[PDB]
Amino acid sequence: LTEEDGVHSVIEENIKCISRDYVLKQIRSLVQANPEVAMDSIIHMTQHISPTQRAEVIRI
Amino acid sequence: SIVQLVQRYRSGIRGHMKAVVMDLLRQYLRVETQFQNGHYDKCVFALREENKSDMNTVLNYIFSHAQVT
Repeated sequence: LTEEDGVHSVIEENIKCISRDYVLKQIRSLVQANPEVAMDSIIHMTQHISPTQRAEVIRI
Repeated sequence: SIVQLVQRYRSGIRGHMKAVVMDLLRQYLRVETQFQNGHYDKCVFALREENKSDMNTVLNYIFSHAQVT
């Protein structure tokens, strides 16, 4: 509690990880109700490391 | 025993496969940071004094740092 913006413990990484993990499942979950959004989402979804990321889908 | 099953595996194979190798590297590190902090001779007396009471553990200590290079 006391050291704000300090060094985090092992579980602290985990707690962010569940939070990070949980957001990730939602997009996966979100497409399940509405899979048509998947494809169009990709152009928008790719804005990160985009050329490598487009390549990975082609390999698979 | 069950919380220990998850303790092998709570952060997945992945945090742990990190953690374990991460620990042993820090094991090397702790030993070898006290080992060299100035020069070998004066420092070995600082090594001598952290665990004065017993010396069986010391033999592995002295033995470990011989092949640093």
